[PDB]
Amino acid sequence: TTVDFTLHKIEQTSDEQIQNTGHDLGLTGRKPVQGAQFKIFNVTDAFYQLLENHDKTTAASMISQNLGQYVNLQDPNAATVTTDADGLAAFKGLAAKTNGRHSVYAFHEAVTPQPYQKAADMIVSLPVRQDDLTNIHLYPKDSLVTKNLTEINEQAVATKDLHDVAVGDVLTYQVQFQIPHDIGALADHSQDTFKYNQFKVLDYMTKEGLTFKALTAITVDGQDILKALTGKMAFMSSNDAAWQQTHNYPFGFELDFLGGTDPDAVRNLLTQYAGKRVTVAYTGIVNEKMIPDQKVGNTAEVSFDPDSKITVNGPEIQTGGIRFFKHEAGSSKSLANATFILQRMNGNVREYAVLEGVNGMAGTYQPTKITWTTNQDAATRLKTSGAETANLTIQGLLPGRYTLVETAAPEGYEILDPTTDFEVIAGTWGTKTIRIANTPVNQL
Repeated sequence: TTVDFTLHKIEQTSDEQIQNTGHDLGLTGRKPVQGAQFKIFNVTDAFYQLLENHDKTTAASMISQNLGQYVNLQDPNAATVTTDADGLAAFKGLAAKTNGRHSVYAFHEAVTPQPYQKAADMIVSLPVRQDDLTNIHLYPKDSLVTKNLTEINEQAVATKDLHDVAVGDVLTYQVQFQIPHDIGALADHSQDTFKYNQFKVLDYMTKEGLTFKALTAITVDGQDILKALTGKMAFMSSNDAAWQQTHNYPFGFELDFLGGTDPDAVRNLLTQYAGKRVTVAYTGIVNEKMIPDQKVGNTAEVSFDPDSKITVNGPEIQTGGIRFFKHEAGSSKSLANATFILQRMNGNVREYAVLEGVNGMAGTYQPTKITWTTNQDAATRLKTSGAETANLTIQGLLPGRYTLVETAAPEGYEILDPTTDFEVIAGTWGTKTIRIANTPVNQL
């Protein structure tokens, strides 16, 4: 006689150990995972062979840690099923007994969909007994790899796929993933070498806009393991010289836990938290190369060998800007050296823009940071160039309502419109280049 195994693949986003009873748990309200491919293997002979020297929990553990040691995972006759849209996948008609013993079956996730890490290789030793079960329901868990932007200037923010930023903003990002359940295991059929020799986390942006600041924390099970790890693991950022040697990305970092000077101490630490969720957090600074009309996302790649990776995309960021064309009234003649300050309202209070890193700039202003002051004489005096289509541009601005205040006309002219109210449109240069006239004075 036989038994069926019904798998219900589900998403894991946290630490948990749901003891599989064997029963159907109805509608659990968990998110299913589609496209997971499972193989099944009869490990009965192998299990009872081990059961001579080790107890059942230990024997089961040994096969779980090193399943490829006990079965040929590459077998073409090994029954295979892929999980449907409801997470469902069934192996049917498996022998309930094998060479006179109650059968023991192993399950291996051969193909894990993006962006998930595999369910641990599970084993089921029969029977599962009724007060036996013919259909045994299992609930294998795929750990979702995530990347989120969590804070801006050390303040929490709503999780969005698109954020509006200002130059000088410090962005906190978090990449989350699972330490493998078999991280500490040795390689299949090798008593001296290890199973994992690479635990690489590669975060990068293809477009300019961020400067790497710091690796802020590495958390697991509410423990900051960054201190214990540091020096013993490989790490580099785009601020380092040897970044450019392997990658040509503007921004990023590559963190290998097992690529450092002391992989074995690291592996030992990781083994204490095997199966648990690690948060790697880091800060970046929005810089003068962050331009409008340009969404800029990052990508994180978790990999345990050269030939595969779990890839995930973080949110995009964008910044605002504005163009003005200061001209002679009644013509397209561009007027250099007209003077403005930038104003916004904060409640019913005028604040004025102070720009950092803009000595030497006239016409195009691309600051490293913008702060705001109620002292109007401290405001950065912006000057126009003689350029043809627009002779005053500002970028790195949050969207919203501003006023360009003309504080001095260019020589030979008088101010026509002192205040010029305008709007920064999120992520763009704005609807149009705003024209500002100055009237010439017939000097004698």
